[PDB]
Amino acid sequence: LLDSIASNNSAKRKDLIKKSLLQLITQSSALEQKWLIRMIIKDLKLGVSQQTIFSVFHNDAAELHNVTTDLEKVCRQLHDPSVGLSDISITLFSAFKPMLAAIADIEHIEKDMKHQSFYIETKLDGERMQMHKDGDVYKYFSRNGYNYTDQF
DNA sequence: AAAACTATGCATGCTCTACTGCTTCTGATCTAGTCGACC
Repeated sequence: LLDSIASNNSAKRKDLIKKSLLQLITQSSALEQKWLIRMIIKDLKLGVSQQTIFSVFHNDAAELHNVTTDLEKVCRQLHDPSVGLSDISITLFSAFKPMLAAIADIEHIEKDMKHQSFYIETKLDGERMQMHKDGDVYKYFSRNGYNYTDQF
């Protein structure tokens, strides 16, 4: 039902969205409808961190989610708790969580660089993107893993 | 010369086809607000 509603919103159709929501309402209880509303809004407020959920799911799941950024692969590969992954590293056509930068104090900057020469670069204002190229197959991914390939 | 039959013009009713006014449906435009994702 959620897939139908999302695709149908993407297709510029509202009568079908109304039908799907009506079916969900008619075939749900008050608590189920409340939870469904929370998932639609994309907030649950469970009080438990996503990192905790991933850790309980498998020993090495946060790293795999960072490298891949797709709940399907993490859920599929990490099924048997005993069986782990030998080596996890960036792979083609799979979004990876970008590496960010933290505030720095000009006074102790040299100390933060272990008293060694460093690189100074200009700050760029705009979107953060990553490009995957294999032959003439191109994929573009945004900061959080959304696919912007259609635009570019 | 008188009576009977028939012709034609007009009255009456009915039915059918333009034209004007009122009400309601549809389309096009504008204005206001909502949702996505990022920073």
